[PDB]
Amino acid sequence: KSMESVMVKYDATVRNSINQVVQLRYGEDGLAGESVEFQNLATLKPSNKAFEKKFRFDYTNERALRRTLQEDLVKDVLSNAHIQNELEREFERMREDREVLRVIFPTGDSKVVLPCNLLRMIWNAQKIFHINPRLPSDLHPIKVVEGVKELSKKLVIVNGDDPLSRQAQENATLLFNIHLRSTLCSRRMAEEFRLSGEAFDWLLGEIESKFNQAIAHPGEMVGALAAQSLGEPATQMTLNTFHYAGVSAKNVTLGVPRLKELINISKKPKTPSLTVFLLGQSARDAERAKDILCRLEHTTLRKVTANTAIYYDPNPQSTVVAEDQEWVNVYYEMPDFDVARISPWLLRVELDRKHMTDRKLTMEQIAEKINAGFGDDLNCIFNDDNAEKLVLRIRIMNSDENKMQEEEEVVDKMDDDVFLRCIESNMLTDMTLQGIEQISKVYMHLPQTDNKKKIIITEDGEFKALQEWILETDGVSLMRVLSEKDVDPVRTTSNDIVEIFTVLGIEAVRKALERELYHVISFDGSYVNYRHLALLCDTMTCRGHLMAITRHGVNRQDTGPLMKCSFEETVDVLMEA
Amino acid sequence: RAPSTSDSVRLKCREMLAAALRTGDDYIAIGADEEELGSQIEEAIYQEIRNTDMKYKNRVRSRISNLKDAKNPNLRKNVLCGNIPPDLFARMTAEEMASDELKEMRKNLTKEAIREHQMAKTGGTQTDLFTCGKCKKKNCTYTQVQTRSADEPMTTFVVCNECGNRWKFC
Amino acid sequence: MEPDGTYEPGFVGIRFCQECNNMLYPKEDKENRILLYACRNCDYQQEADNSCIYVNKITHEVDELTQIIADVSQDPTLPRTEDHPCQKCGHKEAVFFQSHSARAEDAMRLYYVCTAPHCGHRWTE
Amino acid sequence: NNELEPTPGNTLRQTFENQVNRILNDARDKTGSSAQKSLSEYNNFKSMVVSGAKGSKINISQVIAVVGQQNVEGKRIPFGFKHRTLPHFIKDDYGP
Amino acid sequence: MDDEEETYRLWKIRKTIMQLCHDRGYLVTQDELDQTLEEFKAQSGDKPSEGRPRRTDLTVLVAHNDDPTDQMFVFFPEEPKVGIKTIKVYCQRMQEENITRALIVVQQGMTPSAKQSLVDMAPKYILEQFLQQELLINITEHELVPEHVVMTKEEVTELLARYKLRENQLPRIQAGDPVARYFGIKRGQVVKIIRPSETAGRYITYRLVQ
Ligand SMILES: [Mg+2]
Ligand SMILES: [Zn+2]
Ligand SMILES: [Zn+2]
Ligand SMILES: [Zn+2]
Repeated sequence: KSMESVMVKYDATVRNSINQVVQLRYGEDGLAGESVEFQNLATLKPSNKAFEKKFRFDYTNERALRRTLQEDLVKDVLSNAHIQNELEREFERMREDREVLRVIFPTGDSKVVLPCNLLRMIWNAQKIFHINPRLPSDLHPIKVVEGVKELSKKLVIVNGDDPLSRQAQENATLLFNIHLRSTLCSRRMAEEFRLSGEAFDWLLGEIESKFNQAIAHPGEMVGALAAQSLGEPATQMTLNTFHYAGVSAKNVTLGVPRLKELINISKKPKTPSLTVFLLGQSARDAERAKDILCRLEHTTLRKVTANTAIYYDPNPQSTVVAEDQEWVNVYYEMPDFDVARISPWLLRVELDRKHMTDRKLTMEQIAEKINAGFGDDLNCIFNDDNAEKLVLRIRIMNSDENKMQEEEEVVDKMDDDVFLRCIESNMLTDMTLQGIEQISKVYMHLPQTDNKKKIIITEDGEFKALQEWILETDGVSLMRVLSEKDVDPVRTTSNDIVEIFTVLGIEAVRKALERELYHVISFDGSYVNYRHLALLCDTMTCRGHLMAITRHGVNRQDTGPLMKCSFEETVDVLMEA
Repeated sequence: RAPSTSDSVRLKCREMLAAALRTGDDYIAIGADEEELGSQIEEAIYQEIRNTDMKYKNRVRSRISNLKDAKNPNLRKNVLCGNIPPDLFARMTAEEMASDELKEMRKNLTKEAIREHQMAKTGGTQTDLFTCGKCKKKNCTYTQVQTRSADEPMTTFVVCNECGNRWKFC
Repeated sequence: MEPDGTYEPGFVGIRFCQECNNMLYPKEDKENRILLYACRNCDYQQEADNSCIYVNKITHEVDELTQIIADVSQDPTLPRTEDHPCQKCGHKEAVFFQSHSARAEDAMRLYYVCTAPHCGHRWTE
Repeated sequence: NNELEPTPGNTLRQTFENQVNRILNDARDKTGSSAQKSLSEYNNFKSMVVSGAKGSKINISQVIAVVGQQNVEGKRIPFGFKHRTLPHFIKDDYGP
Repeated sequence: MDDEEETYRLWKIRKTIMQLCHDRGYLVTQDELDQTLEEFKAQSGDKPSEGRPRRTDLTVLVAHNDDPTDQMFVFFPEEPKVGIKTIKVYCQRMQEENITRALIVVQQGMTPSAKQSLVDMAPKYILEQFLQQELLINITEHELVPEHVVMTKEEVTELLARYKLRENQLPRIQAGDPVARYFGIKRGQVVKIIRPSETAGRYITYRLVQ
């Protein structure tokens, strides 16, 4: 009911009913989903030396019969300077493309959907023409090179005699075009496929015909088609089956309940989280990670306290708790005048040494935190860190000068013990020592020895992966967690969408929402073609603000009343129209 | 030779530090000048805070209490014999200087256990059967879901976490 | 003194009023350093003994050998054990069981109850 | 004996429940792998599984080797009764 | 506070606003771009905390897009919540200096009358609002956020012509959007978004601000 109005138009930009543009060519590439197939990208080749060895057409040819193998032609072209510059013009471009392709797929995955299986077609050329895999060919490499240039011009998906249109053409076939050129390189043909010249000629004619056929048909109801294609695997597998993994996994709702949660643009996800990455020494040391985690972990004093007590002791220098007597020796000079002013009601707190250690927190920071929060009125003193018992001693002070029973004391004679309980109620529930805001008691400390992350480039050029620490957190405060020191502000991400929008802005939601949908579908194991998912997310963000697909979402769209009545609200919308 | 002060508060804090050093009379079996050393301690603290602030007083007082420890006189002896200069003493070498057995061991083993609460963390479903079709490692996971079915029957789906690769019994 | 000293200062709620039998609340005498407990509806007041009026979170009133009433031993569906020697009487036949409480907390520790009339004695392991 | 020592990311109860589940799953998988191997070439059952027609390895495991740990809501059978699953068992029996 | 960590925060928001200025096209020293916290600690003399300025004096002028429309001014107020009075005095300073555009980086909250008055002065002179937390990082470097290019009014004219569209038919972006706010782009203008792709490899889209 949301997507239905979206279709390919005859200029090929996919638009809805009110004619607004959804995409500029269908699914970002002009290609229909019926005739695309999984293919490998040779060019993501690991070591720089192996790539250079494999792809570069040799000129430092062996003085022996060197070259009369594979080709009978090179006796003709071993002397041409121009042919050497032109192939070098080809390889430097391949090496430049190679650099661009690494930026495109940071994951170092070489499996992409494309039309027209070039290995199987090339394999089909060898089969038909009956080409001996171990003989010299009559093929000319410049013919291939120029033929590939010529074939790229031939493969136009939308007209472009205009510089903007010309650019739109160049990028919209970039991935196929590097794939074409890297597979159909002069050395590839020569060292491997051994194709003859007419065989190459047929091969161009075949790639040309199947590619042109592949393009999407204007008129296709791709909006209707995409909605069912996503809809269908949602019917399949897992209502709410649990998958044991690491420490976590009381994490991220899986499957249809996650599809409903995600697609409704829920303000209150059932399990919101952020995957936080670490930097410097903190990305490889457990104890450093412990320190950053401690700053992040939203701990409240109630979590920390072993015990509380309230005591009636007007004068410390005669303490009811005889063991406390030494702090009085310790704290006689602590504002010695207002011991005549402090209330005879005493609060005592006992702290656990193991739990206090885990937060790596000090007693002075707490005294200073509570003193600063409540104010100078809340008079706090504390113990020696090396004592076997950890204690915090609390009294309550006043403003001295103004309290002389002027009228009747604007407090209405509240009991002071009772007020001390309110201090204890609030002091525990409010005080956010080291940990700031709601990420709750729940943290996870994960080693990514697991999946496909923390990988980079190296001097070898290969995608050697790192194994590093990360922090999964049940929480929402994405904004603050980014602001903290040593947390990687690049890769840190969330499964929540409302928060991603507030912090990162509408384009980031388009990416994250596609990723979250991609993630539920991969779990359930079934694969869905990328075009369909791109179209759904693009349908939802187009208005600018997120359009949950519910009556409070899509039925606010400026589409016509007669469409909107057939959705859900019916009579009310017709009345409002 | 240590600089005297004309402030009543600083002078009193000095005798309190001297009084703290006099505990157990350990200074006697060494015969050191605990009053001068205390004055150097106070001055060295003053060089960092430069104020009569609560934070200065608390830092002096926490020095005092740690010197007053009955569980570790050997710390005080170490200070009294001049193995720990006052400028050093001004700053803690441990989160409640407890070196010299007992509490350091206890604090360390506690540092073991709280670090232990992160270690393995917890991982691995655990079959280690099939070998990956990409990074050729045998550390792999399997999924078992929806039975009977119509056209996609219950199949064993195997995923290599180790590089996100996914396949079926096929 | 020593950290071995148990923590039971006297929680104490009732010692209510002696006249009208309602609840007593603390209240101050700034003149004599004394706590008093007064009924709110009458003029009766009396000094308190301990200065303690409230504590919270012993966090470990492990409750291991308390509330667990000895008649539990008659239950036929609990596992009798050949594991011998009650720690009081020279007879085996201890009945045993986990937790039995929703603070279950996470305990896996067994509790043993001797079942012959000579004890009723209970003990953890 | 209270000597199990909890795993760094669970409570003592959760570690036990994880650990027995790991062993009982490990047990089914070993006997399951054992029957598929012990079978010959003529077993029509192997012909239906192998072609990819119907069923699966785990199906073979269940008819011949051993059915394994039943489940509900992602964990072992609940204590429907007070500290028991059926009246037939002793109280607090955490065995298989 | 009264702690060195605060300096790091002041340093870090200084780094982000300089990158932002740079990305709007304004001329800035690369040495300023590279300026680290330890360099800053001497180069501005963030003193020892307590003393003077680490703000009012941190206040900086920037003046460089390649097209000389002359300076932009960036101000860091002191108080946690800024009132219309301080904004007015600031306004007097910018007017007397005859500034072209002002960016205001506030400590915590915002007076609603101040935002309103900030709204109402807009047709006369133009004026931006950032909360400091949003500047503690640089969102443009996040792994999800694509390359945004503001288009010049003429290039948009060419865009509508070559596709034969109307501005209304385009995809839209909020004016109050964090990336829209980051460029400080005003309503009615179009932003060109460049994305990585799993099929074309590169996909170009446009968004109207509204
Ligand atoms: Mg069927
Ligand atoms: Zn693998
Ligand atoms: Zn009474
Ligand atoms: Zn007995």
